[PDB]
Amino acid sequence: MAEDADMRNELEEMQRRADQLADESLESTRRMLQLVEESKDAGIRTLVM
Amino acid sequence: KAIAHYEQSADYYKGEESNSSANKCLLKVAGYAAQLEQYQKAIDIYEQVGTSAMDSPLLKYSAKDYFFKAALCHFCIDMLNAKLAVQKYEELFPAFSDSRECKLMKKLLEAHEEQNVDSYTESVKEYDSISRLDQWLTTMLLRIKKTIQGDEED
Amino acid sequence: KAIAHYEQSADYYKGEESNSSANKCLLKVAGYAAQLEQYQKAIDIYEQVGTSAMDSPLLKYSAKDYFFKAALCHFCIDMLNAKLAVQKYEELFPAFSDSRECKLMKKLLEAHEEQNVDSYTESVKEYDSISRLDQWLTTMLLRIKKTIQGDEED
Repeated sequence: MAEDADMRNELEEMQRRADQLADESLESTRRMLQLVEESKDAGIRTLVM
Repeated sequence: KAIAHYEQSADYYKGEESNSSANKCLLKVAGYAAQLEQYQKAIDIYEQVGTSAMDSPLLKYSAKDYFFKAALCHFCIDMLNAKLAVQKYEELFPAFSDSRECKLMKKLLEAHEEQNVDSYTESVKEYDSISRLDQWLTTMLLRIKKTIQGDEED
Repeated sequence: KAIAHYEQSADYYKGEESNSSANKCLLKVAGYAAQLEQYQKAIDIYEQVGTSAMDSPLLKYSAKDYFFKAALCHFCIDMLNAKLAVQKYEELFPAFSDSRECKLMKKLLEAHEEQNVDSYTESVKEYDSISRLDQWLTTMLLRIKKTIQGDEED
């Protein structure tokens, strides 16, 4: 031999990102954490009143 | 004279301390102080009635509605009283109908302070996407939008 | 003196089976009395309301916050006395609204008992969003963490 090979290689990016907006789905599921608590919080105390 | 009798009768309902009868009178006063256009008195009404409401669980989830009703009553009131009445009324700004008041109001009155109506009109519909607008609000919004527009020419 | 007025007046309302004010004025006694000075009255009142609350088919859903008020009053108590109410009370813990009563508690008991603060405080970091906190709840939050201070603060 008396052989040195030092090499590099390249990447294939994974799928599932047609557009970044997809993470806005998380902004949705934030909102259905946002839009859920006050329903019961006023529901049970609406039963109280 | 209708308004003078809502106000006079609310004085009587507060005479016997029957509060929300007077507040139902005060919306017909104050809500019709918008189209009679005395905004200075519109914001003089929702303060003393709604800061009295955070102690009440009876209306607290409603009280921030009233300090949207206090807040959006502009005659172009660009003081930080609008940035402070939202604070004296202690109000978690990550409240999720105050997201529909406070940071709503930030986009509504920063763009006026940007002098830029376009993202204003896009974000008011973004509010419409998450809470649909009604008559008194929508009329005062086109009103203040006139003020914003007539300020952005000059 | 006003709490004595509520007390004797609720004694009259009790002796007339006007159960409304009978429970109510007692709640006015205990909600301020516990924080300021009277401790066994707190659970005794919120259990007297809680039993007949569990009784009626109208009342047994108001009992959830009533035993919340019985539990979260800690009387310089480090213990699971709230959990004594858990394995007492008819929770039916697949009703999750009592998990905002006791799974809250099932965290914070061992947070206060392992003298830990970043789990105790985290409970309200997450619970402030899913329940708006009034003055009495946050004063009791500060109360149990004064017990945490007395456990930690040298």
